[PDB]
Amino acid sequence: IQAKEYLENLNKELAKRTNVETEAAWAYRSAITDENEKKKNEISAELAKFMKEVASDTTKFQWRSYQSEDLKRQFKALTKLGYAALPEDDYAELLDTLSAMESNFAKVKVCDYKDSTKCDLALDPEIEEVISKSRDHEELAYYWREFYDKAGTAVRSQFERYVELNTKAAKLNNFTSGAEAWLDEYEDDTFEQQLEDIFADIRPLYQQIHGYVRFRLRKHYGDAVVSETGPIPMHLLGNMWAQQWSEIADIVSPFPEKPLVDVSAEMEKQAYTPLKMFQMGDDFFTSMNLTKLPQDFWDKSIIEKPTDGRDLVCHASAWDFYLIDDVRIKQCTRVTQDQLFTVHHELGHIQYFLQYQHQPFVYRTGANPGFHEAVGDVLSLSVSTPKHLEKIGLLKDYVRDDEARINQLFLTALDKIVFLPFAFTMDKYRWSLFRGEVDKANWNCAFWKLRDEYSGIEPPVVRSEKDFDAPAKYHISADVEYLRYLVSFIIQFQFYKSACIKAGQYDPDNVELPLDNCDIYGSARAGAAFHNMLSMGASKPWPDALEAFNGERIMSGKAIAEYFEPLRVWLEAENIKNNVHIGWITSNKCVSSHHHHH
Ligand SMILES: [Zn+2]
Repeated sequence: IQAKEYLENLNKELAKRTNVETEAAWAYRSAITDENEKKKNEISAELAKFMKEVASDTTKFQWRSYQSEDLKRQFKALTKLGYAALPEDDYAELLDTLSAMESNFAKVKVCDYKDSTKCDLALDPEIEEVISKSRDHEELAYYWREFYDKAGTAVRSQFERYVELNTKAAKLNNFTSGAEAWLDEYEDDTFEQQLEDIFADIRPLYQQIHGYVRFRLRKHYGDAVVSETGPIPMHLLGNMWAQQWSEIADIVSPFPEKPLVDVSAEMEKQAYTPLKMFQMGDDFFTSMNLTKLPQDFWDKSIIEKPTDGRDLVCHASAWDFYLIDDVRIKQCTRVTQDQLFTVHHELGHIQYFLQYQHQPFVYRTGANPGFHEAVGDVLSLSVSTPKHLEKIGLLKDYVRDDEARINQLFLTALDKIVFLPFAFTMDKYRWSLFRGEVDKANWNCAFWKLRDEYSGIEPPVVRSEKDFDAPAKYHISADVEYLRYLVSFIIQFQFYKSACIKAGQYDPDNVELPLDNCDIYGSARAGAAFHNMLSMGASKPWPDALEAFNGERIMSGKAIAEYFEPLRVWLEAENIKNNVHIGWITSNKCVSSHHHHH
């Protein structure tokens, strides 16, 4: 009484149809006009009805008792509607309040702190450039206050209706709330606890970095600016969301006299262009016997920020068009070291799309959202090593010293370790909303006390419940689950650890092969494992995807630690030599107003 024939035909129709939706989403995010927005939401609306209409057809085929579970896996998968279980009126209203946040974020503009006439700097070039190169706390605060008021506050209404709808659509699909809805993606009833245990294990490591980073800032910026024992005024951390601090390694690194790998300047002097960066990114993959970027990629991709007065979404991303070889990336690439890692990250997504094209539509996605983010990140870890950067000439003369080693792990610490708690709070925050755990009157402080609790970070200026900051973060505004990044930073080190071993680069004993200096570039057995894994495409629960890569079947934090071990035992000692304060007392940055004028 097969249903295989039905699923085959179905996926082909879903694929054919999601292609049309993707083209509008893409046209829109490349040129933000009302027409494209309307069409975009229009495709999503037609599809939503087709889904409902297919949700009721499966009543026919009673899969909840079938034989082969590959087929029965597909049914549980497609029957699971998302925001489509939502009645027609709400759905269009969701597409809308959602559209309102997304466009609001992308259209933000502020005026130079030094020219109230310009008012045309965006978050991509200008503003993010300032928060990363400026060492004027007053100016940095300026850009923080201006961006948060526009990208966050301006959209509390949309955001509120979203949470209410997001929750409604959750219960219509039998989930307790959107919170458990996202977690279903990891297919493991104890995933939140697994993720709580690992954070608990690295937390001590996080504060040996935190307190230290707080020891230099207060030394650099001054007592009055950065206090001891108090949470670090974000905005001095070089990142608008302080999710990553590497941008301030020129005033925070362990050994300023020794080298600080910052290949940005060399790329620039060497006539580097986004295209070249993409080609380099493409070689790394082919070098591992992995799939090369198809011809549609170089034709249909946007690797440079448009030069017309257009408004677009330029938060780097990778698109699967659901055909054969139609993969493209949209990025406002700039020639800097961070962008080079981002390029690879994105390519990571592209490798994944290519690796699993042949899979039934329902499986043309990652094994749990985490794997999708990690792929490219494993490669970026290699192009970040003095080893590989020397091999491509982006690092002239460099001596591994010993303390030059401390300036590399620590860097990767202001990126890979610092993030873990940030990424956790993002969803931990949206979860507590999805789950009616927080009252509307406490929505903005629930966010900061949570940024305080886990990261020891606070706004540069006082904020109150009148403001609404969570939306200043792209993923909050664009409705993108975030737990994916946190698992990705955990499991990407497991992938990387094994990949380097499957290659002759890492041996727990051989001291001439430290796990923080293996390149895996041009490694066939490494790509081959990446093939057994990526080719599966959500065809099996994530434990098997992992197993196919290295035989292990459990998510763990043994990787990161084993990587940053030489660094960890450098802080507990250095932080005692400079007599550095660990931990912080609660914040006073959230309140409910106060004025000095009648
Ligand atoms: Zn990504």
